[PDB]
Amino acid sequence: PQSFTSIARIGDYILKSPVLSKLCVPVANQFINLAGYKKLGLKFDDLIAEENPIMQTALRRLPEDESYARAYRIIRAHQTELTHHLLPRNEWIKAQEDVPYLLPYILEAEAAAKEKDELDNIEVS
Amino acid sequence: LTVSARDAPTKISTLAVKVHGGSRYATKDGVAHLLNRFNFQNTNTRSALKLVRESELLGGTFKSTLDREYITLKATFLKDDLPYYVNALADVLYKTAFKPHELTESVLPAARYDYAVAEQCPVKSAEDQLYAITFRKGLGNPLLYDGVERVSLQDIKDFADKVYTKENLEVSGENVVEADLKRFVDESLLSTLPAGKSLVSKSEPKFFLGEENRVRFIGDSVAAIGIPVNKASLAQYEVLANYLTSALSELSGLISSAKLDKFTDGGLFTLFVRDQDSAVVSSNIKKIVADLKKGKDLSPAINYTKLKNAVQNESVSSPIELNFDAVKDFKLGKFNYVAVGDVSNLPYLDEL
Amino acid sequence: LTVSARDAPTKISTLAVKVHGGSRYATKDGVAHLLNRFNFQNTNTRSALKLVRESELLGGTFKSTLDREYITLKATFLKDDLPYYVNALADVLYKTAFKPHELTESVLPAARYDYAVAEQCPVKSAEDQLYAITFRKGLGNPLLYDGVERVSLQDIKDFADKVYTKENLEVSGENVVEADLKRFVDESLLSTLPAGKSLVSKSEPKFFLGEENRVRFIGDSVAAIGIPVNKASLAQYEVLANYLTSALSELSGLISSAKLDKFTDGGLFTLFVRDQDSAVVSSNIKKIVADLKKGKDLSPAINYTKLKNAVQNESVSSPIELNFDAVKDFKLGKFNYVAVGDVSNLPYLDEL
Amino acid sequence: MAFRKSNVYLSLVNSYIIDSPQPSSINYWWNMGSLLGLCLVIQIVTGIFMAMHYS
Amino acid sequence: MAFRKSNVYLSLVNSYIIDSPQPSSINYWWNMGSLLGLCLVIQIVTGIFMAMHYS
Amino acid sequence: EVTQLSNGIVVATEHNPSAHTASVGVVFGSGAANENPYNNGVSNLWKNIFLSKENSAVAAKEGLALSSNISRDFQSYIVSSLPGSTDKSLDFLNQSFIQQKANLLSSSNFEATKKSVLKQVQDFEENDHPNRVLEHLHSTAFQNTPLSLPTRGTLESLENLVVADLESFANNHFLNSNAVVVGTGNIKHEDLVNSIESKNLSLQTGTKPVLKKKAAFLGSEVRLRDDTLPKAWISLAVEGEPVNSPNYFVAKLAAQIFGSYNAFEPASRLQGIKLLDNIQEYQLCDNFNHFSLSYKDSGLWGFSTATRNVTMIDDLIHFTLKQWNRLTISVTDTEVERAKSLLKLQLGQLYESGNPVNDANLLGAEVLIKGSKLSLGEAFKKIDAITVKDVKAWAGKRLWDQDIAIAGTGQIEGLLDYMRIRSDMSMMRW
Amino acid sequence: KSTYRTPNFDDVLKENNDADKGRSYAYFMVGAMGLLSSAGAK
Ligand code: HEM
Ligand code: HEM
Ligand SMILES: COc1c(O)c(C)c(C/C=C(\C)CC/C=C(\C)CC/C=C(\C)CC/C=C(\C)CC/C=C(\C)CCC=C(C)C)c(O)c1OC
Ligand SMILES: COc1c(O)c(C)c(C/C=C(\C)CC/C=C(\C)CC/C=C(\C)CC/C=C(\C)CC/C=C(\C)CCC=C(C)C)c(O)c1OC
Ligand SMILES: CCCCCCCCCCCCCCC(=O)O[C@H](COC(=O)CCCCCCCCCCCC)COP(=O)(O)O
Ligand SMILES: CCCCCCCCCCCCCCC(=O)O[C@H](COC(=O)CCCCCCCCCCCC)COP(=O)(O)O
Repeated sequence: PQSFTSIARIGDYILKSPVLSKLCVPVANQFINLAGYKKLGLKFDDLIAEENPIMQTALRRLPEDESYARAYRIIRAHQTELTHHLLPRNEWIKAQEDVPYLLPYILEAEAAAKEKDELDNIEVS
Repeated sequence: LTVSARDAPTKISTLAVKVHGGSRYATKDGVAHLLNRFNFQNTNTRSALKLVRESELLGGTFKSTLDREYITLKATFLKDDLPYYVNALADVLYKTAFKPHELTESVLPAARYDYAVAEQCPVKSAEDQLYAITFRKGLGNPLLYDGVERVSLQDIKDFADKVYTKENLEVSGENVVEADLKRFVDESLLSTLPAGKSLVSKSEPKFFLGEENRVRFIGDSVAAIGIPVNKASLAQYEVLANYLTSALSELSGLISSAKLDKFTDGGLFTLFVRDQDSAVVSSNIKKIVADLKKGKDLSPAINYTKLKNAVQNESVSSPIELNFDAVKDFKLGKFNYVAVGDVSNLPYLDEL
Repeated sequence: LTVSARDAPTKISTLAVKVHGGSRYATKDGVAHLLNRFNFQNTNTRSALKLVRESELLGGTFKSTLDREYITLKATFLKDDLPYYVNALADVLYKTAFKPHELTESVLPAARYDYAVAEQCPVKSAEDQLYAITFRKGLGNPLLYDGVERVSLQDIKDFADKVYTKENLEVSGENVVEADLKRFVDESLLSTLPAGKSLVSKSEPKFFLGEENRVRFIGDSVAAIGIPVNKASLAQYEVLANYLTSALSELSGLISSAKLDKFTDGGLFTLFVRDQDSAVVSSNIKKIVADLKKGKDLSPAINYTKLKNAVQNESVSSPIELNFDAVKDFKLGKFNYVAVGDVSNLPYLDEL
Repeated sequence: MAFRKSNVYLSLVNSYIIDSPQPSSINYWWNMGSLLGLCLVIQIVTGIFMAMHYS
Repeated sequence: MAFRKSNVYLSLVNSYIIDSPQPSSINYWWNMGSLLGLCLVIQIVTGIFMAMHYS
Repeated sequence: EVTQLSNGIVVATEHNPSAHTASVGVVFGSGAANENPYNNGVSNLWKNIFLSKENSAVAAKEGLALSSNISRDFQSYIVSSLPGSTDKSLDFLNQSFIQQKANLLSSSNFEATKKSVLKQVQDFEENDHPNRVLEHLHSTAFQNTPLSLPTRGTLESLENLVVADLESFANNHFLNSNAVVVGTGNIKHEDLVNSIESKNLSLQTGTKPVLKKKAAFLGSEVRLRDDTLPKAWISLAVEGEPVNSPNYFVAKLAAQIFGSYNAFEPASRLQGIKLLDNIQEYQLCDNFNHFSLSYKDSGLWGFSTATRNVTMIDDLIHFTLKQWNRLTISVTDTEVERAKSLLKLQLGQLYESGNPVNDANLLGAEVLIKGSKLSLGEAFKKIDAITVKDVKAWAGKRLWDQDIAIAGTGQIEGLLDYMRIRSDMSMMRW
Repeated sequence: KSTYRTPNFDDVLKENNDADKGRSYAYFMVGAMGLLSSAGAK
């Protein structure tokens, strides 16, 4: 509900600031592996809810290959979860494979839908 | 980049930018159609929805049109707002987005609609079959995109990089001051546009005489003929296209349509006959070809075609045709024939 | 009404009745197809559902087949039940119901299925286009019913009154006693069948050489050629149809299919090339026509075609072809060409 | 089609408790809803038979 | 679509008492069913308020 | 400039030096509203006689083009030519249409024209749905009053006509007091008046019949249902403003607010029209348009639509009428500002197109009612003077809780009853 | 008969159709039913 562009302008500023990117990013990286989704084979963007018209738009622009693989990690996590176990250690998600593959599509869809609501309420002088 | 313009006290002024991105110049069949449907999509700065709410308030609309030879970038708006719109037209010729999701969601569904409508009408199908058999690999390229040859987004982007150049452009504005436009023209993003060879070729195409094709169609039956016209004979076939449709001719009640298409180096003269019962089509086509072969006088139609041409010249570049005074006689020597519909009950080229 | 038969100790015997109700004899395009789908519908005495539960218990099934020349009434059953089935076949040739509700509910939906399947396959479309341009109004009649020409129930009934006659009939039964059949033959309802002129014409058809047609198709690309064959040359084109498909020829890996169709007075020799990429089709077709034009020796294939013909003669009337010993050389002089698919990237008849 | 899907009364039972598609990985915390349905029947049935003796 | 047809609860009311297609020539004998529905509500409502005072 | 002189016949002229063509014509103040149900279609027959093969051939030999237009309130006969030959058009108009009518009313010519017109009307009535639906809307809105007669004529009445009906109509309506002589394009007013004065060019005496009943609007509907057609075509309207009303331009602007929509054009899906926000999700319609038509006695304000979604018609009508309801209570200033420029461009192309025939028809139809022609500039200031209060005042009078007229054909089974539609003309929440 | 010709509704129709008088009479009857109904429901 806190959008995504809103929390990304927070990101790129902290990344560029040397004092902030040294203090909190070394604390953020422990928050990811402590969350522990990597062990079931899940990239982060597979965790976001998709039952709204913004995410449904980005899920359609996603290429076939990244949509087929996305289908398999969700099926594997559903199957592994019902057995009350985890995946073998040699198949977990590493640090470098967890890339933002669903980021640009979410961003290009909100700025085109922000424009729509800012044009429906134009007060021409 | 050759700018011409005229001025008049009319309230509404129009601006036109033409690109020689014609279907005779498409790299793959239907590439011209797809780019034409990208025209006025999103650019880098402003979205295509951004362009709508702005051009509405200032009293203008944009259009893009496809034909055998042109991709026309045309705008009709209120007189004072020439500097604003001239930048909007320049952007599309410069920095179109060409995003992948614009091809799937808008361009492809719209391009399919154009093809579907044209397939129901039989005279369009017959006309497209006369172009194909006369100019095999020149003007005969399919106008619309059906998908028998695969066209990708890269081929669209490469085509736009090929046609959108400085030297392949003409900007014309009717009812607005010429000098004011050029100050905005020399300022806009078209000033930085790349320059290249002019896609227009001065050489005439090569033509084939005597070809026939048959298409089995459920509906009306059509017996169409097409003739190649060079540069010198554009005057003779323009009078004849008006004589047959005028009351001066006896075959005017049998003929369904007749026209001449003109280009910078020639044209194709087309004649059509249409009816539901194939028996009526069969008799009508035989009498027309028999009477045409003996001879027809077009001199009574010279004054009629002058008035007809003057009305046409309002919305076109008006190529000069001063030979209307010298047109005397016509007689059919050779032609291409196409039959559409109940081909079993329709005549063959030997029978005509 | 000429009856021939053979006997053998085989358990299963077959009976065939042939009618010269071929598609070359249809009054309107697709009339033969519709009657063929009325065959084994309801009769006056027994319904078509009545015929099923009876012919099942006695170990037989009925079939009807359509081609360019025949409407075959064929039954395969257990040996002893010849008198029973011979009356069932005679009824359909005599007193078919031809009810209006049989055309709407069964014949039309079934006829549409046959056309739909044939349209997806491109070699059938190319073959149908070679028949049409070679024999314009003889064998070139469309085989299947699409509806470009309207066919009514009266035209079906009139066609059945035209073809179902005494003198337009042949009854043949394999593996059952001939004399026993004739006693049942001379007794059944075909004894009272009307007599008329034999629809079969002894005269040869007229043919045209050098025709071409193009069809835009989404899928594979096909470059097919067709040649008319008279009565004397049936032997030469039968060896050649086997030489190209055999390992003795170098072009066998390029060719997709080759065959000869035979009739009572001639045939059409057809050759096909098929691939997905139109570039491969374009090169393959050029090499084949170039090599064929210089010459090919068919003498090594004479023994191969004798074995090939002997297997074919089992299920056909086996016209005599004793000229296999005299076939020596072949060289292509003229042909008809059809292009289906990506017509822009496929060669023209001039280019080949 | 089958009678359990064709009948007017049995098609409601079919689409709610028989052919209803469930996620394949819900744990024992999702069994709580049916236990409340069981307990609602217990309160009512043990209440009607006990309302026959209460003033 | 309209909210009366899109909502889960209002679409049942829509298809039973609002958009239900009726024959155009049914006489006053077909009004009897709604009168029994009116009378069922009368018995229940006048019974709950009268069950507050009955032993 | 527009110059009008009452000397002789009322002569109007609009000079445009840029044009390369000139039109000269006669516009009569009678139309399809001046005929009765028994001779309905006499005007169309007169038009097709003027446009017959022999008349058109004699015209085209000299180099002239003939146009004829039949409407509710006027009949137009126009001869177009090159600028140098504008005097020849007057000679042809005098010799053929006015002085003599015996040749054009011969037996064979009349029979051929009658058989051609019958064929045209028969084809129209079966294979042209959006326009015949609008014709039936007119016929049901103004029933038993002159304005409801179809302009082409009915199939049953066109058979009964003879040449006597045609000559009677010509005697009763082709009069000097009913006519305007119009000049358009590259011609001068002084030259046109001088050319008329040189000839006589007298039409007749005068005193055309006066109608006993004035046109009236009745809330009603007609349904022509046909289940062998693929779509449903629907036209819906209310009473509007007539020509010479103070609220004419307000009516056209309120119409322009909702505009037109085509589902298959990518650009028209991004228009500022808010109605589309409700339509686009379920593909309720293929196309719609809004109209404000004005006649001498009354008018029509409404919309017309076509759709393949035969199961969701009522949703389309409901959302459209709720957008109409918004006009009275909560129209916003940006809507009016967009509407002003859209209307100005809309009016600009109509009155300033290249073709002089449209200008001739408009000038002739205008001077026959107003007595003078409004200029383009003065039109804009009234358009610019429109405010939100004016739109609200007009909408509260013309479409809030008012009777409607409906006409539909095709798969109109989904179209609900009259009253259910009639109740949608108010909100009940306000 | 042509579809454009319409059937006779004269005995059903009012002589003078005035919208303000017509909608006021209908609304008063609906209003009266509502006014007594509100009293009964209370
Ligand atoms: C969800 C439904 C219900 C709940 C949660 C509920 C709960 C309760 C509770 C907590 C008591 C007091 C128990 C005690 O401490 O003694 C009670 C008493 C009672 N309930 Fe219910 N009840 C329900 C439904 C019903 C129904 C449907 C009936 C009758 C038809 C009913 C009849 C009674 C009676 C008669 C008593 C008093 C008898 C007694 O407890 O000694 N109940 N109920
Ligand atoms: C269709 C539903 C019902 C019918 C047909 C019905 C019928 C009756 C009848 C005929 C009587 C006797 C009336 C008499 O002669 O005095 C009665 C009494 C009673 N009913 Fe009902 N009833 C119904 C529903 C209800 C409900 C739902 C309740 C309570 C919630 C209820 C509570 C009572 C009570 C308390 C009495 C006794 C009070 C009295 O009549 O003096 N009834 N009912
Ligand atoms: C989403 O996944 C689902 C799911 O969809 C469903 C439906 C269920 C199933 C749950 C339910 C449907 C619960 C439903 C509960 C109720 C509706 C309560 C039932 C209430 C009643 C039966 C009403 C009371 C009526 C009686 C029982 C009367 C009994 C009669 C008596 C005592 C009279 C006896 C006297 C004599 C004379 C013998 C699930 O468990 C579930 O997850 C697994
Ligand atoms: C086919 O055409 C149709 C048609 O389809 C329908 C549906 C109807 C309409 C008919 C019906 C739907 C009838 C429906 C009847 C019922 C379901 C009965 C309703 C029963 C109940 C409401 C259950 C009992 C519950 C209560 C009323 C509880 C009330 C609460 C009270 C008294 C508590 C008050 C206490 C306090 C603290 C204030 C027609 O009339 C009709 O033909 C015109
Ligand atoms: C709302 C209250 C209950 C909530 C729902 C919980 C579901 C439990 C219902 C029990 C039904 C299970 C048997 C299904 C069946 O018929 O299988 C039948 C046959 O199975 C059996 O052998 C039945 C085993 C008997 C156990 C039933 C005990 C009931 C306990 C009481 C539960 C409710 C009070 C279908 O078998 P199938 O798997 O071959 O299709
Ligand atoms: C199950 C028990 C009842 C059976 C069903 C019988 C139907 C009667 C229900 C009454 C509703 C009628 C009004 C509809 C409406 O809202 O129209 C509204 C407004 O109409 C009105 O003016 C309301 C008139 C007030 C009368 C209501 C008295 C109720 C009497 C009690 C009935 C139940 C106990 C919609 O009007 P419209 O025709 O423009 O769409």
